[PDB]
Amino acid sequence: TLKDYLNKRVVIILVDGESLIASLNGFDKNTNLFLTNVFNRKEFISKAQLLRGSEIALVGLI
Amino acid sequence: MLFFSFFKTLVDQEVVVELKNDIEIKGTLQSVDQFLNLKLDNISSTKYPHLGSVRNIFIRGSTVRYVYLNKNMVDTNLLQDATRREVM
Amino acid sequence: VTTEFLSDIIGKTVNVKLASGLLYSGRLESIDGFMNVALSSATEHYESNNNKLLNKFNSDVFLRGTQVMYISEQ
Amino acid sequence: ILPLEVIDKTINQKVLIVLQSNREFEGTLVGFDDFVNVILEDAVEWLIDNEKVMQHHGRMLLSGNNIAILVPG
Amino acid sequence: TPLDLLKLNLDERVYIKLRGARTLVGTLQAFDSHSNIVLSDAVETIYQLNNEELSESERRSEMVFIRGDTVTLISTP
Amino acid sequence: MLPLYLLTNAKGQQMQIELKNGEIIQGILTNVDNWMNLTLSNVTEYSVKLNEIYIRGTFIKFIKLQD
Amino acid sequence: ILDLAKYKDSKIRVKLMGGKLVIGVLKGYDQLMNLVLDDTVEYMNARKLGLTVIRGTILVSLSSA
RNA sequence: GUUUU
Repeated sequence: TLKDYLNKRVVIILVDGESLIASLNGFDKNTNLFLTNVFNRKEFISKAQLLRGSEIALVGLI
Repeated sequence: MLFFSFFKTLVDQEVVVELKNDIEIKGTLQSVDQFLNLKLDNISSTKYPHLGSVRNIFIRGSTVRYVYLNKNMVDTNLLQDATRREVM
Repeated sequence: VTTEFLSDIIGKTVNVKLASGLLYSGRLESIDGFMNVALSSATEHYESNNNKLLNKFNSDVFLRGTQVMYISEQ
Repeated sequence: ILPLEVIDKTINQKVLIVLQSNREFEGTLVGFDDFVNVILEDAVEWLIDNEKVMQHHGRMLLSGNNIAILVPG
Repeated sequence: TPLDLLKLNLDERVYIKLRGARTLVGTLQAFDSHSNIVLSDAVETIYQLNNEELSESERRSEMVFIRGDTVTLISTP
Repeated sequence: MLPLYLLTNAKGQQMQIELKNGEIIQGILTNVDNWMNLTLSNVTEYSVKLNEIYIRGTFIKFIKLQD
Repeated sequence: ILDLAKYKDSKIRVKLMGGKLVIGVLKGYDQLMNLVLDDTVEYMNARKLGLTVIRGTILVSLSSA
């Protein structure tokens, strides 16, 4: 699980091959990334956003 | 179910995971679940995403293509008869 | 009805087309509820059996269910 | 008026099935199941936008999976 | 039943077609109903089209696990 | 908090959805469920101003919300 | 969650998965969210079908017309 | 009935 990752900064690599720096406040068993202060990896995109598990290829702890 | 077992049989090991995206990643298998989602301590480059600062990663299971494993880490008669037993 | 058809053509010769457009001609050995298909002595053609033969399989061929577009007789 | 009742009434008629891709089948509808898999009789199969890929003879189990549209007629 | 007929060839060399013009030949060590697979002594060959020409590439690995969602066909060489 | 519960307790607020088509949808949200199917109202879509609009969860890339 | 009954004999632009738009007259429907449309136009790009059935497992969006 | 076969 990502139950170790709560509130840490994270790097997400999407299946389309883009990277994002973010903070994961919450997540579900479909790896739907509930995150805030998202931005590329280089201009921010949002504070508080929802990413769908289907587009996550990979989550890394930073 | 079966491959959940087998993947658990491989913890504390260093494997090479290749994703569909063609990204490729070496590491120590720290955790396995049912969807086959993967966890790795000690991320390294062997095709590699541009990360230098990340230690431990969560690989979405649905996006793996290959897991590369040494012949040693595995009993082949075990897997074979297990498979022979699996129901479908 | 679909349920019984897949019992009705066992042993016959079928064309199975996959999502890719590849098609496989051969005798039906068996099939399951997940769309999986076992052919014996299957040949591989693209789009049509009138096209270039691309492969002959001497032994059994396992076609994965998710990938199956159709199972056609003739 | 329920979708399946429509598809039921088109049993024994000519039906046009349009895939979520660029492919179409026309033929007699014989039967369908709950997953809307489809039996077709003497289907002509087409690639669109045309081209006639094949004339089928006998019955065809057309995987309901990729089915997007059905059209009686 | 096609998965049983698959069971027939355990410890027997197999030829698998995958999405993306990828072919694997190797010895069938394991598999489940998702067509997930473990193979040994397996070479993968990939067909790639770049610069308007075809080429083929290769990749040997002793033990390899294979995600079943990409699997297309299984037979024997 | 799970993103989905955090969607059910979002009924009435205003949100933006990105479909995996390149298409963008601003709109306030009138209903949600377990597959993330959405019924929005007061809606505009890009690459058009609409009363209602239903969306299949599996066609969502992401969902930008408010500060 | 959507009550399609309020669309009886109405117009709706239905987006399908694979880039296929369809404008029809919502003649009927069910719970998997299958439609029955009338005077169906399939925007591929104009293409006219008649009274069609739309499999509601590839239905991507549903608005009005 | 819909993301990890």
